[PDB]
Amino acid sequence: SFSGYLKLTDNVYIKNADIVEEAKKVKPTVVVNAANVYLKHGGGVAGALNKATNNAMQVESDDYIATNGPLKVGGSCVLSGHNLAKHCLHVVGPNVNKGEDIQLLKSAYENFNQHEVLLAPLLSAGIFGADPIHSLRVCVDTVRTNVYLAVFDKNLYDKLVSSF
Ligand SMILES: NC(=O)[C@H]1CCCn2ccnc21
Repeated sequence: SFSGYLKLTDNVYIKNADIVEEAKKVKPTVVVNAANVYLKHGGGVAGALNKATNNAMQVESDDYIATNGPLKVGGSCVLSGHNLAKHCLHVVGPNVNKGEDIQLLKSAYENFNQHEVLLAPLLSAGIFGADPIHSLRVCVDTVRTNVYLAVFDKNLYDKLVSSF
């Protein structure tokens, strides 16, 4: 099971870890991807998770979009976890760099409540442009299920823990 996590609350845990390496190690029931509405896994967490699947995540995602159309900002879909997890929950947090409404971050985290346990990144953090400290606060105030947050950047992880 999950090892080395700092317990933030009753249900939120955090670790300075590479989410791809973490997923390969734990093989969780659910790994969350920091997805965009088109499921184009080009960079950040999505680019790293997709590269770990040898592009199988992108091939599956393109078929999903061809059938269903784009996701909503704040929405999600459950697809295969490939070699990383049983399932991948692709969650679209607002991208502040695209001028998307930061208020949608709570809706994005609500998707986590449909899964009893998840390995996840901080939604809208990194290349999505939101403040990761704010993302962690929305996570702990929205998610009620057991979430294991992986924060790649050590300096950001320390800042998140020290300011919690
Ligand atoms: N893209 C991210 O935020 C994480 C994803 C796992 C690997 N990794 C390397 C650099 N940063 C990361």
